[PDB]
Amino acid sequence: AASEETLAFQRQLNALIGYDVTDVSNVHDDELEFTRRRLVTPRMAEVAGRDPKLYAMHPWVTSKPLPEYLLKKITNNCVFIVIHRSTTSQTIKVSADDTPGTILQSFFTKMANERDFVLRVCGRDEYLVGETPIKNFQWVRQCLKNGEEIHLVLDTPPDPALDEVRKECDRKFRVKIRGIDIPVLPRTADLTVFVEANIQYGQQVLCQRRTSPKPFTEEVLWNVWLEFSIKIKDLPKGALLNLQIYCQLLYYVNLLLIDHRFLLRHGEYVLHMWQLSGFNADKLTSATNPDKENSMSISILLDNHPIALEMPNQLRKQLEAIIATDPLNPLTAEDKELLWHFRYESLKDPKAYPKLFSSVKWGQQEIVAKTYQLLAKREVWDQSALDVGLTMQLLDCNFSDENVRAIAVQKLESLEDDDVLHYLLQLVQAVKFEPYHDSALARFLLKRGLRNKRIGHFLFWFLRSEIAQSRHYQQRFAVILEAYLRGCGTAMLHDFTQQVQVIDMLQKVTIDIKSLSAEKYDVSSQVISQLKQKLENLQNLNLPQSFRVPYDPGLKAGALVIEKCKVMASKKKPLWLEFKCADPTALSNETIGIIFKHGDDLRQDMLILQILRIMESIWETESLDLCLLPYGCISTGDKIGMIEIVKDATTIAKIQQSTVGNTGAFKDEVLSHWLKEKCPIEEKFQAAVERFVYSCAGYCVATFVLGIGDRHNDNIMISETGNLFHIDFGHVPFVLTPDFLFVMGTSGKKTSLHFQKFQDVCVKAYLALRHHTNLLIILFSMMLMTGMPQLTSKEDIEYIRDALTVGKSEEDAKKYFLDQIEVCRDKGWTVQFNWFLHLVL
Ligand SMILES: Nc1ncnc2c1ncn2[C@@H]1O[C@H](COP(=O)(O)OP(=O)(O)OP(=O)(O)O)[C@@H](O)[C@H]1O
Ligand SMILES: [Lu+3]
Ligand SMILES: [Lu+3]
Ligand SMILES: [Lu+3]
Ligand SMILES: [Lu+3]
Ligand SMILES: [Lu+3]
Ligand SMILES: [Lu+3]
Ligand SMILES: [Lu+3]
Ligand SMILES: [Lu+3]
Ligand SMILES: [Lu+3]
Repeated sequence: AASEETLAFQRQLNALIGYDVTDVSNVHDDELEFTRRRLVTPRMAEVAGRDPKLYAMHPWVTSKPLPEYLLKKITNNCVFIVIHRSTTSQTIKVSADDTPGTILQSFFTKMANERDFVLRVCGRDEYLVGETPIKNFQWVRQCLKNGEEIHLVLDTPPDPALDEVRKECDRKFRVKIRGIDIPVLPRTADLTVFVEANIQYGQQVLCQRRTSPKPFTEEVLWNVWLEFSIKIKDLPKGALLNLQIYCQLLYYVNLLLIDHRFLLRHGEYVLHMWQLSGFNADKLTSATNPDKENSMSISILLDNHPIALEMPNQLRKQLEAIIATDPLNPLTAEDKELLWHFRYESLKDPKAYPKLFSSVKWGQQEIVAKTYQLLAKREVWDQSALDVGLTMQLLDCNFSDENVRAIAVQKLESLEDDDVLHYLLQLVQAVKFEPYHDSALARFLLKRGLRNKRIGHFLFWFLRSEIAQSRHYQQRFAVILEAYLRGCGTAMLHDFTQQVQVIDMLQKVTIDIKSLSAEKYDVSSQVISQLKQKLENLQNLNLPQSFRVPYDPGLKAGALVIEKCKVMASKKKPLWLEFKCADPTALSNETIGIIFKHGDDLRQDMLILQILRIMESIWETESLDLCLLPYGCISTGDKIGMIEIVKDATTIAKIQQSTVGNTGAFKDEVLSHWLKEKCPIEEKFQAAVERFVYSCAGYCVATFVLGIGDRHNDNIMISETGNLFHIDFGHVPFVLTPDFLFVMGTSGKKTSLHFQKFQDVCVKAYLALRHHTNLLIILFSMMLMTGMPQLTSKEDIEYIRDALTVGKSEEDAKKYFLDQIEVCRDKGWTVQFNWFLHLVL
């Protein structure tokens, strides 16, 4: 039995999730339900312990110091803020150390609990509340950087009652391979086929056995016992039995040998397989293919609980040569032995943990034993200061051991909310490397999401993103999302519903509109009146009147402005939508622009954009502001999603087309001429030129390190404020064309004033990233493994190593980047003209 209401609840949950989590149709064990049942406690333990008030106003703060760029603009010890009562308003100087209370307890003495209000950000759902210095608020810091006033408004604190959560042996190992079955055969000359079985741990193969090659029929039997050299008692918790079909790898499937319950896996199994799209997180999944009618299946038998709990010389000082912090530097049998033999000496240094645990022989019970003793005393580690870079490497595909991974997650615990937001996307992707559905990392994410609405809002869209287009991982992520959705609150549950409703309706339009004309780029007037009408059709009584903007939670969107909506003259025929701001206190009339697009895999864009945000914080710790513009983007489904529209900005390519020919030979003057005219007032033009210098640099260094600098002009944009920024990330060192150089004041290839400033920044920016080589290397490799198709592991990943110029000394590095800036100088328009040709051919 089950209370109708409850049943109805779980019904909406699944609607939010985008998948039916109750489904037990696709599970060969009760790990999903078991997990779906185990998270209930940690979730309820979070809801109960959080402060309903601070949770309702989700203050966004940071405990870091104000970088030079920000502090300098405070050479007054204080700062003022315009407070809006009603249509009223008054300025009040305040010191950087004032508390939100000391701000009102003071503001009221100037006019004259009597003070039953709170400070919110005009036209935003952002509150300055709690025992924190106003200088430690994110909003404040951003206003400072963008030299803007801090317009706040007096209003009543939200009611926490809106967030209330609804009511509740010893012999060797062997496996019998019975056979492979598939309904339809792939018309391909008819080849041979054999099954490969691997015992795998942390992406390493411990033992491997094969069957005899037979003709590729539709039912191929073997009934052969494959015996491995490993002994049951030596199978580590978290090992997988990888089953592959070859002839070229065609299909694969995995099965955890030791289950969530610590029991060896016995029984007959019929496992449905994944097909190779043509290394990455997907090949590691324990999920089976749900397409049980069309998929290849393999049948096996398993039949044989256990698991359930002097100071060296120069030699050892060569161990330090190995601990060369090179994440992408493999280890030799010799290297590993050295590391393991001198274990305890290696333990006295955190930066060597990854290398040390990768020298462990996980396939030997007795050794795993000593490892667990080595961890028993985590002094050097527990006392060490957090290093995300080091922590992330311990969460990647190379480590399957729960305790090793648990210490990494232990360090994450130290992260303040603002830091959890910079790495959240990558931590959610790292869940794919966990051997079991329930893990310390799945728990950490659940918790921080339940404790802070901002993180929760994002955890939600990152999880949903994957649930929607990832068969390999959607079950595990749904169970994680459901557990979050049973604790976020009724208010958020409502917000999520309105947002889900809106995108589900807008993408339907996006695609339908795409069919009407996915061939010729001739955007007709009818397709346009068509879009409008469709929008009118929804605007009626279906489309939610208002909703929070998925990539910017504090912004509230209202009615669509049908008059400004259009279909862009782009291959993908993206929709360009504009909405009003639902908030009356909005200190402006500017609309909220959002592009909806079908055709590009926006998950790659989400990953690039977040990396970029991480670089900005790295540069901040060093007091540098490259003016990047990592606009919001959220991947909603397979090749579909939304993009934040950066206001009054244009493509660099379009600029060339307007002045000069839309096909002719690009001109230099073009860009600067466009800027001058865009912002007449000679005082604003100067500043624009200043932005263009730093932003241009920021992107050149950023894109260069990411191996993504060579792109067409059409994928680069500029604001009427001088900000340059790259866009539309689908997948010469970088783009620094004559027109860019021109804006900096440089004809031919000589004179250089602003060019001087340019060079300087690039270097200081480049060498600032090098101080974080290990962090950038695990991020770059995790990105490739979780967001790119079948990659060239370590090969595709060996690029960033050269780009960061590992080993080489700073000065030599400085010169290496300087030469890169030079290769562009000599190339000029050659590359662009070729890209144009390419789009022509
Ligand atoms: N973040 C943004 N801010 C403002 N305008 C944007 C943004 N992203 C894209 N655009 C606009 O959308 C257009 C690019 O759209 P989109 O990226 O969908 O094109 P595409 O056909 O997919 O790309 P390509 O052919 O270069 O691979 C440009 O005309 C640009 O002005
Ligand atoms: Lu169902
Ligand atoms: Lu059961
Ligand atoms: Lu069951
Ligand atoms: Lu059951
Ligand atoms: Lu405007
Ligand atoms: Lu404008
Ligand atoms: Lu405008
Ligand atoms: Lu484009
Ligand atoms: Lu594109």
